[PDB]
Amino acid sequence: LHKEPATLIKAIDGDTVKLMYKGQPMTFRLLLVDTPETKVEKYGPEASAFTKKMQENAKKIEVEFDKGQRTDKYGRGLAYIYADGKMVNEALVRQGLAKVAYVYKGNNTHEQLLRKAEAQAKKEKLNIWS
Repeated sequence: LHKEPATLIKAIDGDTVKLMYKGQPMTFRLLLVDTPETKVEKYGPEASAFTKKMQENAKKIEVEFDKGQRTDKYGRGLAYIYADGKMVNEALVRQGLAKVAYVYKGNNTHEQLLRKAEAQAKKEKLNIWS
């Protein structure tokens, strides 16, 4: 898997963000995470603000596709997003603002990493695990 540059256009929700990738606007859905929905579930606005702040304040945004299918049925890209080297998917789970989702079409390179982060957020009874 390799990282590619992208530019933030607009954060839409805790699990979805619009990015300029290879010159064209595109909607990305964060791989392996399930965040409370804003469109409004409990912690939804917290998750949304977290994702937004983390990406708006970064110097560099990179996208990393996994080895499985790259887009869902709605046309959104399926990827791990990094903000200044830190993976947003992982930060959300670690902070207890998302649960790890079921592996989708072979996209599970970081499932264990995220699983570990979630167990810890759980032990700490953070946010969602409150």
